[PDB]
Amino acid sequence: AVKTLNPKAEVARAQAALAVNISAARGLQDVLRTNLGPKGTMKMLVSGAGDIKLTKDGNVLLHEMQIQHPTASLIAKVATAQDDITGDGTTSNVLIIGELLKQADLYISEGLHPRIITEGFEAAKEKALQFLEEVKVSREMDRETLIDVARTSLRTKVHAELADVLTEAVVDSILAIKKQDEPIDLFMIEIMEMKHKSETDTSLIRGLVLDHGARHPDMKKRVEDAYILTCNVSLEYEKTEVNSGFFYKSAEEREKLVKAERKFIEDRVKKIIELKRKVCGDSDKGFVVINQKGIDPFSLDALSKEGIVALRRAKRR
Amino acid sequence: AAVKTLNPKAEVARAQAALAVNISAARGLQDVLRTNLGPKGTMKMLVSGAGDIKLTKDGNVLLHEMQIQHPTASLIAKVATAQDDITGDGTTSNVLIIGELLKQADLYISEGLHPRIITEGFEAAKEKALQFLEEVKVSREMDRETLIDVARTSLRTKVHAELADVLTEAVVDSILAIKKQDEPIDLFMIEIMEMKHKSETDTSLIRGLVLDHGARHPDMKKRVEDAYILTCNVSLEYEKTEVNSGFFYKSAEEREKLVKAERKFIEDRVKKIIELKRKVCGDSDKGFVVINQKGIDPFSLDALSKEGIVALRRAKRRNMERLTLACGGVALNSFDDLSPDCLGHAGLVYEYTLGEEKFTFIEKCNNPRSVTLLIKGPNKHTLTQIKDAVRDGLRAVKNAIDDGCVVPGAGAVEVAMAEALIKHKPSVKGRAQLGVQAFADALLIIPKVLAQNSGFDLQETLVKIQAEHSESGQLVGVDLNTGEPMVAAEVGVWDNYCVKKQLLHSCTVIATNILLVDEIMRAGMS
Amino acid sequence: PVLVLSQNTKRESGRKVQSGNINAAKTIADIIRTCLGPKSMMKMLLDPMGGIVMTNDGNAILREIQVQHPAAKSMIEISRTQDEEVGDGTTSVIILAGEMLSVAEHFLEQQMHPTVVISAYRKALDDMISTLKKISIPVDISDSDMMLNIINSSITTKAISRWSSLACNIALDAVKMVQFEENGRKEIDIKKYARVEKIPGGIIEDSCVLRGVMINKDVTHPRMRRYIKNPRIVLLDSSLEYKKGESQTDIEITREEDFTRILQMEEEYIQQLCEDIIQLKPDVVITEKGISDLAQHYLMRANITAIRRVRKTDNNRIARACGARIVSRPEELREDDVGTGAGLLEIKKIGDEYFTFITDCKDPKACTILLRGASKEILSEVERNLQDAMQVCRNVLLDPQLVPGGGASEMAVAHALTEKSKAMTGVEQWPYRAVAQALEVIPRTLIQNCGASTIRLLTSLRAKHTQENCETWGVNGETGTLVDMKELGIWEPLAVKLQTYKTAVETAVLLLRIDDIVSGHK
Amino acid sequence: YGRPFLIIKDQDRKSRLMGLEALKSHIMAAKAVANTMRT
Amino acid sequence: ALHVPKAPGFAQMLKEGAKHFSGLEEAVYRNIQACKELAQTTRTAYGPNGMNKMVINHLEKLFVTNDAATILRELEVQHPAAKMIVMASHMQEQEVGDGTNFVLVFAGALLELAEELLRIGLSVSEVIEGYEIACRKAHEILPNLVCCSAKNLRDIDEVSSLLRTSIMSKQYGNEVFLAKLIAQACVSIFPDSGHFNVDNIRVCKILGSGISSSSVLHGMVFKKETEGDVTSVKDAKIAVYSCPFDGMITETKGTVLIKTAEELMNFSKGEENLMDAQVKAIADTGANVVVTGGKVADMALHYANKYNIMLVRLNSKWDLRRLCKTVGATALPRLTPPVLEEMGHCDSVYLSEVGDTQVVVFKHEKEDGAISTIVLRGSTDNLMDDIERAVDDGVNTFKVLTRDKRLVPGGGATEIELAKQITSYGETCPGLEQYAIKKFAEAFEAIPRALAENSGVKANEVISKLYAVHQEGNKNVGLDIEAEVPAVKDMLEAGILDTYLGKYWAIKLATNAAVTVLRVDQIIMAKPA
Ligand SMILES: Nc1ncnc2c1ncn2[C@@H]1O[C@H](COP(=O)(O)OP(=O)(O)O)[C@@H](O)[C@H]1O
Ligand SMILES: Nc1ncnc2c1ncn2[C@@H]1O[C@H](COP(=O)(O)OP(=O)(O)O)[C@@H](O)[C@H]1O
Ligand SMILES: Nc1ncnc2c1ncn2[C@@H]1O[C@H](COP(=O)(O)OP(=O)(O)O)[C@@H](O)[C@H]1O
Ligand SMILES: Nc1ncnc2c1ncn2[C@@H]1O[C@H](COP(=O)(O)OP(=O)(O)O)[C@@H](O)[C@H]1O
Ligand SMILES: [Mg+2]
Ligand SMILES: [Mg+2]
Ligand SMILES: [Mg+2]
Ligand SMILES: [Mg+2]
Repeated sequence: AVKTLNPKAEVARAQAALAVNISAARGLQDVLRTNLGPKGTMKMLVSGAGDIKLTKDGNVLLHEMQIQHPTASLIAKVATAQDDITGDGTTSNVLIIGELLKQADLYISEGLHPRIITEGFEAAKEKALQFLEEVKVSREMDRETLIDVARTSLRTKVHAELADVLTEAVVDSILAIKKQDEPIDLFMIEIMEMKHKSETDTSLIRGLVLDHGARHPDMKKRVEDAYILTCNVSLEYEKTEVNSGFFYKSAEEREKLVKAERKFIEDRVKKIIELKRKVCGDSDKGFVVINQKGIDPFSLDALSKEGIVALRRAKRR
Repeated sequence: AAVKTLNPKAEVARAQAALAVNISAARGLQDVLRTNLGPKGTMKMLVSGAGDIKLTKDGNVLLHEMQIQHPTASLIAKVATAQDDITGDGTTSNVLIIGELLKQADLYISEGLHPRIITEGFEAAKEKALQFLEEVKVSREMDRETLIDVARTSLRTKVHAELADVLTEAVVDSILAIKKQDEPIDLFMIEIMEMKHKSETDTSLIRGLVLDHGARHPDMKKRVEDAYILTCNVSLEYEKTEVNSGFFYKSAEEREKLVKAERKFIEDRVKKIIELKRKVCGDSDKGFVVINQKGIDPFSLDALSKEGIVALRRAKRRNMERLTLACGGVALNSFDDLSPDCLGHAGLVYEYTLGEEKFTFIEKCNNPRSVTLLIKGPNKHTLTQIKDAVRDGLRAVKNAIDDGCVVPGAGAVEVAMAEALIKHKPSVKGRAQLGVQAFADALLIIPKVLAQNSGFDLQETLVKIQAEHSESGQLVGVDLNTGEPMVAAEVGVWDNYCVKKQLLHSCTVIATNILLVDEIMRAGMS
Repeated sequence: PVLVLSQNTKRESGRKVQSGNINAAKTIADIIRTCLGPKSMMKMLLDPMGGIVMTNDGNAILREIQVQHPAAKSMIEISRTQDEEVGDGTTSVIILAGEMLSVAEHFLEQQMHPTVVISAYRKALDDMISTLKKISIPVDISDSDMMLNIINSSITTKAISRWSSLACNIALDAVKMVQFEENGRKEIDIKKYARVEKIPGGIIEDSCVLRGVMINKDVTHPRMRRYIKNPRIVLLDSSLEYKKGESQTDIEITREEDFTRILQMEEEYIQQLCEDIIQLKPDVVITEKGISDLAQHYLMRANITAIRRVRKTDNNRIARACGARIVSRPEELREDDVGTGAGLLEIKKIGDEYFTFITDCKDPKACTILLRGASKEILSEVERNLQDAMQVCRNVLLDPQLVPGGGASEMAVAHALTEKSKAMTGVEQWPYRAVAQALEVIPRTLIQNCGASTIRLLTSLRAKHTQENCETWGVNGETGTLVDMKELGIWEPLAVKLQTYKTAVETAVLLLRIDDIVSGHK
Repeated sequence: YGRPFLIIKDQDRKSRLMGLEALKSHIMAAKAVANTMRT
Repeated sequence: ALHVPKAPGFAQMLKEGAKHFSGLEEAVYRNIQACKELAQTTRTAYGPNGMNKMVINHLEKLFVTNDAATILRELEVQHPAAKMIVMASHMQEQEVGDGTNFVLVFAGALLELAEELLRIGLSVSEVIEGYEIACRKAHEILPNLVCCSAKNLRDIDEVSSLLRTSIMSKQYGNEVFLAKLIAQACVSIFPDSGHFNVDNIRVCKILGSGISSSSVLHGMVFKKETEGDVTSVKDAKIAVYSCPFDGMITETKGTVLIKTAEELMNFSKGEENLMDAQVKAIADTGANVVVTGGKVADMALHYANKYNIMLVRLNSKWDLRRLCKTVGATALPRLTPPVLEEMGHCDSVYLSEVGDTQVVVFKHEKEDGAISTIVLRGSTDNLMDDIERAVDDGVNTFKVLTRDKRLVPGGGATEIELAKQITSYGETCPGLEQYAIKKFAEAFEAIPRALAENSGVKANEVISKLYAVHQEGNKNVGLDIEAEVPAVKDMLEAGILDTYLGKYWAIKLATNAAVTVLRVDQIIMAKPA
């Protein structure tokens, strides 16, 4: 009874609240149930700009549905949390919510209170947890079982041949893990995109693919036996922090001052050149420098004249 | 899209959409209407655009006066109004049964099932239920007590206790005074007169008639003891010549002669009446009453008043028949021949003035074949509520009289019929048998609400009821005061066989028609 | 601002409009595709005036649809044509017309001039009519069981199929009762002499066709008898009160004995009219116009039941049922105009109204169906199905030919004219066989409606139909299975099938002939 | 053809004088200027 | 009963502008219809008789051309399925350089036939799997259809003949001339190492005379004018600089300090003397042309004129690097007169006028160089644009000819032969999927018919003749152009061929697009903003 206090207020009372929640859950379940399993049907989604998104995920579709209902948003963030922590099982989540709500309303409309329904739900959840604990099979996770699990997931997501090639790639990717007791870090297995040849050409590269290239035209485009120098120093012109300024009296002084200002980065690059020449300049053994921060074209040319390849502005990861 | 491409401003609802919207509307109507069924229901108060108040519990009144515009709502509304216009009761149960059939059909369809087999199960269940109802009714003799019981079961549902008792006594007494050896039961013979007057329990039955007219002439007598009655359809008003008359004189004396000649015709017409009265009986204050459907001139009014005659003008068309069957006279369209056999008798004719209006009571007849029910109320909405209750009770009693049978009440028949349907379910072949199951469960909507409105839990009361019937085939229904199973015949809760048959027919037919719908359309606007 | 044409004129021309035309037709074929066959689904329409129409038949579906595309208007017109001519096959003709237009679209796109397509369509129509007449099975008119089977076949696809064994009979009786002959002319005039009247509230199987006429009137006076054994019905066209006339009169009164004299003359004229109508000793008098109070007084004096204003159609039906004759001047009423033959007159009460029955006639040539149900829409639907059954029975009566249903005739004529096509050499063969495969839509629609895999089922139907003496092999839509219509006992009148094919091909031709559209002018 | 085609931007408001009428207008304006300067 | 309410559930919780299409007839059929419309809006621009089409973009710029990718890109498309087909055609253009109109026609035909099959009663999955099986079969049998693989890729006449058939699809009249110029330009850049680049063939657009006045030069042409006063150096040594022709300054702000009158005297004289010394140091190395990537100082310009140094300014990094490639020099960030190994050598540099367009020319006279430029003339900007599109298509044909030199017959021969083989395979295959296979034979009929559709002949007649002849087995016969009657002729002898890789990728991408658009059965559009 807030319409007395707030005239522009929206209120849904007990039976009204139950009815609206069950109806919203039924709508979400009916939309989401047409894709569960490998036999589901794709969904094409268009945003305001006009970009096309073909999806079958529960979470992706649920986010890109044009809905405004409150309980719909509740189950949407439940589903996205479940996706974030576990990885999948989002469409089945929504279907299960819809079915619990439908059965509960079926047993409540007969003149019943939801409290006993929820008590029964809690007891059933305890029994279900016991049964699930006692039904699981524990084995040694090997190549074949991982192929089976990944094949199930990818066969759910995509069609047969692409699912199988992706399953092989995914298992071979997440099988190069560290010590058994050390938990897996999934940041290392990074995804790179290429609008390129057919969809069956996606694969696993043992090393890395970087979206940046050699910025100097004269650097070699392929090195066979490569040393790698990963860095985080800036070969870019770093000006004095405290508002400095040059003062001279003639053009000769100007030239001397420009040489002096370049000297610092010249020395820093000369350190790299000395390291390369001391390690190996022989038998066409190449040297690669991968830097997170920028590199100035003066230093690009200085490194290029030594037969080096240098990569600037790489990601932190 | 189809239609929306041809008609841009059009509405289309497809198969799943049509089912969803139909079941949603049916559930809404059922949820609104389920709170008035049974004597323990709650009255609804309705206000129109003008602002007049109407209290009601009828399914038909509530369903017509509810502010809705849904299509299926209108469909079930006119189903209910037809069921009311034929039987006169069982309209709330109509929409409740519709809602439950549609809910169960949606329950069994949402599992991915085609409605056709559900409707086939509905047809099989309807047939079996019809046989069970035909073999469960009790055929007795419609004595006074049985009619009082039926009228009480209806009116106590409609109104509270004391008013229901008074109205049942009045209704039974009236209906026993119209019936003949044949079976016409002309309910038109029952006047239902209203009076914003003393308390609502003062309504009663008058053997004669009550007319909303009176003696217009001031000097006419207001009470005659033993009255001859002359019902007429002649016009004592002045009537001009049809064929374009017109007078032509030349002097004032000529004008006076012309006015005398103009009056002469109607003066002779009234002279016939006065000679009839004097010839029949002028003495001992034996009154004479002339009741005319058409008008009476002031000249003729005064002439009749000068002769101790009370005259009423502008009476209803049906009042001619009602008076000639009550007072025993004969309706007259002309005065060619007047004889003493053309006069009815009345043992007391008097006039009561209420506020500004006047009423004439004609009672103390020797043997009335047409009586009247006088309703007295402190306000208009009470009068309308009593009128609706009286209509429903009279229709229930008439339906009891028409066929010598009556069904046990209190939801017992639905419980027994559902149990029989469950027992018969194995016999019908195919998956459509589950549809029969739905029908059975659908019937349980009737007894359940009887408990629901009484405050008891649905599940416990229903299982208690069905265990008693399964153990012993005795027809037990809901006891609205305790919730325990009580035999309907022993307690006297009776219901009309025609009403139950009409429910089982119309509900199934309209539910079947609705379930088959796969497209709701709105096109036809230019 | 110089304009050769008006500002509101819009011109559209070229392939586009042709495509659009086809599209429009297909759209209407897309609305009623699911209402065909014994497993049809009900369709509910919201009337613009506030009513509801719940039907399955195509014409009652397209009558409440407002369309702005002219090709859609032509489709609605062919629907109305099929309803008016033979009364059945509306969805069938709409579906065929739409799908023949669709299959002609392919040849339209392949730079083929529409005139050759029209000529091929005409040739195909002639051949299909010929081979449909070839496979006809004659019917016996006198066989009541065979006519019951035919009407049941025509009605099993609609709402009242549940009460078919009842409703069927009703229709037959009516069609066998309005049947009439006079001056060597046969009528079977269902429209004017077989009235169907719906009273809401009751039971479906309580409905019945009467051996007479029922109308919604009541006795003018309470004392008139409401129960007559052998009435002598007399019908009146004029009125029984005093009327002014035509010429202006303006009577002038000077004497003191002219006003009352005028009124007494009016009464005397009414009395003379009543005595002259009584002179033939009738028993019930029916008039279209009013009855004055004095007139019904005089009628009561002779024990005559009078009924006030009655519509002209009801009076014509009463005259036909009783054998009476409507008259205007009671001065000119003879004995042969008095209706002997009515066996009962009942003033019964239904609900809160009074209904009069003139039932149990000697040999009435006009009937009336007391059609009792649950609601106005349900009775309206039952009314439509009853009209369908009457039209089918009339078609059988006027034409003793039959043809298998369920899709057997379509595939039969398709195979026959395909075999005919495989011999002729020329460029017109392709549209011809396109029409041949076009008729395949009815079995396909039936299979899609019953819920069966249409591809292999229809292929098996065609393969089984290639074998000789199998032209009666159709699809059972109750279960969706290849059956023989001879054992299933479904046959439709040849009139309906040939009319459907004719008008479908004709309207396909009409919509295929047009390539320009000019819109907007007065 | 029925369709009126548009070639010049904003051509519904532009005005054009051609032939001898334009020369008459020129001569008339020049005469007005000369008459103003004559006095 | 005068308003149908929204169905409870999803339809009642949708947003305002959101449109939800679900079911086969409400989504799949609409997608098929839209894709058919997109295919037919361009079908008329297919083949050597395709009419050019004019498109006004959203910025009111005229594009007259028959290149399917260009008219498809510069024409706003709002339907999702049509956007899918647009993406597929553009990917085909990027991968090969031809087949975009082929992709449009094939995708439209596949979707129309899929709609027909779905109407008949096949399932979505059945049609999709049949399409995939048929596509794999076509890819398996395609290599057996090749003939007349490219042999040399160095002889002028042979490469001109090979490119002429890829040129005739645009400007059907002037075919041999454009092919000759494209071949001459392309051969001079083939670096005899196998890595032939397409960005080393530049086009210079000069208004003026007709097409027959176009030419190719083994250098570059810039629409610029020299900043100095010396023009037409005979055999110059070019120095290329990435810094402005000015005394370089500190990146940090620097203000000069003068505390005595002597410094104020000597500042300008010293700066001038330093600049003169720098210019003299650059000039004494034999340099005649100096090109800079930035502004040129007035004093530097003076000292350039004094020592007779041509000075050409450039205002694009791409132009600078391309000039470095074509002359053999490298840009250096300071003045520092270049050492002997980084002095560009060019046979001449000119400032010339041809069409009232003063241009700077770096022409070589020994056919040597890594960059050659087409200077193509014309009378209108749009016509030269169409010619440039044709040159790009020919260059891309040469590029895709460097690898996978195999060729397949054109003029409808390959499509019809492939359709015949695939329908034989379908008829020799059981199961419910075979129907889809039998549709590819019809889909490959869309291509030759379109050709006939644009030649003013009967498509059915030429298709019947094509099957009638191909039944014998002469797999190298196709549609004849300009015979005034539907006829067929050989394509191996006529030189009408197409790259095997191009047709391979076109078929693959068209099938991929059709299958992907068929797969989806539910669309949720969201409030077009
Ligand atoms: N090949 C298969 N055969 C039968 N069932 C499968 C197969 N693959 C997956 N499933 C089942 O189908 C379901 C697919 O769920 P999924 O769509 O992945 O849910 P979510 O989208 O919420 O992650 C899983 O529960 C799995 O058990
Ligand atoms: N005193 C009572 N005890 C138990 N049941 C009753 C009693 N009075 C009525 N009932 C039952 O309650 C139901 C009331 O129905 P009612 O409200 O009259 O339906 P409608 O309003 O449609 O006429 C009846 O079916 C009757 O059998
Ligand atoms: N039991 C049945 N099984 C299969 N087909 C049937 C059956 N009954 C009727 N039909 C076919 O259905 C058609 C009639 O369907 P109907 O709904 O009346 O369409 P229309 O209104 O166009 O006549 C007839 O052509 C008949 O052959
Ligand atoms: N002289 C010719 N005779 C017959 N056909 C030709 C001739 N020249 C080209 N063609 C055909 O015309 C087609 C032109 O297609 P094109 O417009 O290049 O497609 P896209 O724009 O997708 O590259 C080619 O498939 C080729 O086989
Ligand atoms: Mg998954
Ligand atoms: Mg009641
Ligand atoms: Mg029919
Ligand atoms: Mg091309």
